[PDB]
Amino acid sequence: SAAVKEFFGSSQLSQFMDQNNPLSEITHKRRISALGPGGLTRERAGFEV
Amino acid sequence: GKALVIVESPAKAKTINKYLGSDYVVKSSVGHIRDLPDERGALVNRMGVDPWHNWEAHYEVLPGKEKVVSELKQLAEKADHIYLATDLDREGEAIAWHLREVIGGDDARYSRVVFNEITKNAIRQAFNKPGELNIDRVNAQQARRFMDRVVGYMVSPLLWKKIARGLSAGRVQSVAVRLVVEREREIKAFVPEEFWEVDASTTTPSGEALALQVTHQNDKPFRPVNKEQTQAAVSLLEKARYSVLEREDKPTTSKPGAPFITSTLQQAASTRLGFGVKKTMMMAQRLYEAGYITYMRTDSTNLSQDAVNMVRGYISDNFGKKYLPESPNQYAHEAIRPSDVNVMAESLKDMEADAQKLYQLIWRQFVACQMTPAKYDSTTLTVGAGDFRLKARGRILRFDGWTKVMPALRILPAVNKGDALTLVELTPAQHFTKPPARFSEASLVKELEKRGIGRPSTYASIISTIQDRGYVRVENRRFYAEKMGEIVTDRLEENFRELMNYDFTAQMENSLDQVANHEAEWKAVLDHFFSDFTQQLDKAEKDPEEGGMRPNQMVLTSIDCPTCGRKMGIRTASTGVFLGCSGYALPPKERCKTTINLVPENEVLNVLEGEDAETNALRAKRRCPKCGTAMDSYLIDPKRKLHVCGNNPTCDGYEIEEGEFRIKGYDGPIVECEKCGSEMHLKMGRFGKYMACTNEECKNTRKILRNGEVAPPKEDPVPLPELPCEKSDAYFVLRDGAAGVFLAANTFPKSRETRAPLVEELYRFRDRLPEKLRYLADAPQQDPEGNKTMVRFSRKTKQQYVSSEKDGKATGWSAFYVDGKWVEGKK
DNA sequence: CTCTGAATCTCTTCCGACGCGCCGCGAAAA
RNA sequence: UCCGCGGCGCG
DNA sequence: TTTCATTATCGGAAGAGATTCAGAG
Ligand SMILES: [Zn+2]
Ligand SMILES: [Zn+2]
Ligand SMILES: [Zn+2]
Repeated sequence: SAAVKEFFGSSQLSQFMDQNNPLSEITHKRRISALGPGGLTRERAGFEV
Repeated sequence: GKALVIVESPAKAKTINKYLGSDYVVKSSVGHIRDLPDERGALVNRMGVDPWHNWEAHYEVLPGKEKVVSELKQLAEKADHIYLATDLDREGEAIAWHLREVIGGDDARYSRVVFNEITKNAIRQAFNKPGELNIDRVNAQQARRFMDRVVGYMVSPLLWKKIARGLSAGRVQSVAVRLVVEREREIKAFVPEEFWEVDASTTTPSGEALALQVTHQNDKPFRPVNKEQTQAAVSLLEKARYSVLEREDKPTTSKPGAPFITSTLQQAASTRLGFGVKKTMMMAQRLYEAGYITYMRTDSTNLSQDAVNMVRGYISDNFGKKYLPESPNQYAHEAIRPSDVNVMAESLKDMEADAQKLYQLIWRQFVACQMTPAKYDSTTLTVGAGDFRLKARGRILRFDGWTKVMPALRILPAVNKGDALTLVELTPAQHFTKPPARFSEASLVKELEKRGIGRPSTYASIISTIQDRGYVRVENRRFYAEKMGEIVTDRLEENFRELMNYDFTAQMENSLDQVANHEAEWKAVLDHFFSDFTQQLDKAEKDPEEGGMRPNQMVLTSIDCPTCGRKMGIRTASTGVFLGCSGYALPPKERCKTTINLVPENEVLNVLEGEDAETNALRAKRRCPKCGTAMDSYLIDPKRKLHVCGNNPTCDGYEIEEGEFRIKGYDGPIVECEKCGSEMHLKMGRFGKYMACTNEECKNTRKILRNGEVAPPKEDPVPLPELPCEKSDAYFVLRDGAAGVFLAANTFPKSRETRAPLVEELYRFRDRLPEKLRYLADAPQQDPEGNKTMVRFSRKTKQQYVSSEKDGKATGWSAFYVDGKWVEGKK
């Protein structure tokens, strides 16, 4: 329970929905990222990526 | 770092490690771990202490604690500060001292702590206000240990020379035997006093029955000694007028007993469950290790406050107020009791039935001792009849109190002073003052503790040693003194009076306390002791005429030696009591080594006779012609039986009697002949002690060895000249038995050198091996690592296997024989 | 052929704008 | 109740 | 050969160290 709760609450892949407009919700739900655990980092990201 | 704590009992350790958890490493010594193995160097080497060199000693790890001591050494590095937590008494103090000298290190690395109880309120205070080991206490124990050593290793040899080989003497051992010897002589020399009793059945003015006992005649205790006198009295009582004189009603009380200390537990188990001392301790041991009760070895009947609140709490909920006393019952390790009062015997389904019975005994004693007493209304009726006085006593239970938890397994009719009684019948009864009861195992222990003779952890051990040594024997769960016991007891009392005095231990304890309290120095105390002892020993060594211990004394008798017909005499050896032919004392030319075994007639006390049973046993004995002493009885032929006086050999009376008798021919150990299944029996001769089989068609004989009951079988022996011995100049021979197949040295009783064979060895001498053994030579000679392989017996499966060792440890590789093939793998 | 000195490689060490809004999280001990 | 971190957006 | 009692089973650049190769005697 603790691990699941902390994952759903604190992971950088658990973003805070903005819900300004319906399109905002859609574009945030369909967002794809290469960040998070197992991914890249902003500094290490080369120009090629 | 991590702290290392050391206690004596493993069970107690596991329990301590709990109420302390990790960060600490608790372990147990499981006992002592170390002990002992003008002047004579050999004697000193044997004793392990030098009385002539300021008591320098030579301690050495017990042949069965190697592992135990070794694990502490590796574990000691991890521990920062070592905490010796053995018992506070001198024995425990000494175990701590030995641990500290076997583990090494620096004094500051050691600390001494004492655990009150298991409660955290104790295991905590343990490390709170600790201390270090006390030297005075340690030296006090060394003094006791050394005095016991000197006596045993210096007196026994004297016995070997004057009396017989294999004999022993000891501070505790020898007085235990003396007690049995004195009771034996007491029984044999006694004389029953026939006495009569008369009871009268009567009717009250109402019509109720009233039984009366005659107590006085002409104001003198009524006690006729014969039938004639009993009749003279009955004649008068038959015509007398009976009237009530007094009726004394009075409230009387009774009380539960104390919880069972090791000694009392043994006695209670013996009286209520028929358990022998050793058995009782075995069951108690199981119960302790399973956490149901506390330490099976204790001399204190004390109870902690928690224990007392726990039981009162239980009594309160299960019996009510009338059973709970206003305040805890008072009375003069802790006492043996259940670890949890809420646990009933019936719920221990993981224990044997007998262990449940023992638990129930311990439980009930613990709750009763805290329960209320049994109130009774006792009535005593006094009756007059002519010049006679008669009495009747009754009792009616009013309140069970403590007997509610510990049950054991009377109504006098209403009559007032002055009332007349009607005589119905008079019943005379003949009786015989009975001899003192014979000792039992628990009963002797009780006597020992009463005189402070032994120790809780040694009582059982004492009872066995005196039997194995042949001094006394047990029959019908009762002790009987053997002739040898009497012989040794008389010799020891003659030359070592001080040592044979019952209070020698008490006197020793006083001197030991003085050493423990800086009121005396230990070496000085041992020096005084040794001076007195040597004065007695030297005097005993001399010839009987100079006051020297009397050597044995053949007492002849009219019997025909089957080898030479001569008169035969009665003799005592460490093996027992036996019939010998005087040619034993004649040089070889005229020497006769024929001997006869003397089967005694075992006294069979009738439990149904109660107190009579011992008296009738004394009545059963013949009486010696030359003296009043009773006589003890032995069987020499199915046609002949032999009587011998109690004071033999001081008294020389003997009697021989004819009749038809079930003579067994032997007495001592039992062994089953592997070659014919018959009984096999233990025998003595020019080579000491051998073991030989009763079937006349079979002469198969085994033999005694240093540290076991009997050798394995003398079957299919094959000699090898080409294997030399290494500790001795001998050569090695190959032998088979239940133990296995083994190499042993041709002068075996002298060399006593044995080792398992290697496979390569067998292969080298494979032509010699009998047809069956050949398979072992087929076995793989070397393991996959190229280590070398040895031939072992798997006792659990009664088969040979081959196994390899490196640095003397097992490699963990084994090969076995399975259907004509040899199959190999990790152990 | 063997050693010493300089080059080359391998490993270690630094450092990668600047403001400013938001959001939601952190730690328990017996 | 003063702190740090993670993400998002603005230039 | 042998006796006693007791106790309890990112990538790029710079710097320092280590290793190797070429030149001399
Ligand atoms: Zn003879
Ligand atoms: Zn006599
Ligand atoms: Zn046989």
